[PDB]
Amino acid sequence: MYVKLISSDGHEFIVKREHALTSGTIKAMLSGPGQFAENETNEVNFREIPSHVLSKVCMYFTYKVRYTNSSTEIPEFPIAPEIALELLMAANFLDC
Amino acid sequence: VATLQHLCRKTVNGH
Amino acid sequence: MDVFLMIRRHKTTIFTDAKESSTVFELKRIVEGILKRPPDEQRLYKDDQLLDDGKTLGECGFTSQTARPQAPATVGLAFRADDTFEALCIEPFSSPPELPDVMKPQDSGSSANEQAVQ
Repeated sequence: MYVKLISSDGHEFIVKREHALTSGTIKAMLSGPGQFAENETNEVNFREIPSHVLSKVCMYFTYKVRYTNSSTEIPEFPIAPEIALELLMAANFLDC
Repeated sequence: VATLQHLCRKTVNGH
Repeated sequence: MDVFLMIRRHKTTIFTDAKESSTVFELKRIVEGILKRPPDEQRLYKDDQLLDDGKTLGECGFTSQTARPQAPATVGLAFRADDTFEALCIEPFSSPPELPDVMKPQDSGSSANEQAVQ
């Protein structure tokens, strides 16, 4: 199972359900209490997250999955004046 | 392991 | 034993997961779910080359060194029908600040337009 994430830029990225389950909100969307359109299933839509940012946090979506049962190294994502600012509200908006 | 929400605060909190 | 694979498509990239001993045929099913393409009018490319479904990720080129949480594997998917193509050229999403998949110089190309696809 996997889900697709769209950025306000137009880029698209799909992460396995469990891989996307690291968002806390993307997993609830796969079946959220909403109507069902003839199409658009297991997908995510961020009107406030660029493609480079949805992929940045997404890396932790998969890194956290194999690190949830590790507890030994768990490094830290690089942050600088160029990328990370959008993750402020986007990274936090995607639960943990 | 934490999501990107915590890593993003590292720069805003320190940087 | 385990290996992370990914399909490449312009602006469209799907994160696919499978076992190194799974079967290129299993990964193909994800395409029929995302791009809806069967093992006929679709081609795969691995490492600037063509992916072969006659071998597995380990017997093809992936094992646990070219696909994982540290280094994932990307495959190019293109459909050939009469005279059409898709993968071959993977259009990288927006990443002008960092994540330079390559030596993208970007000397000039923005306020001048160039052919433009439509």
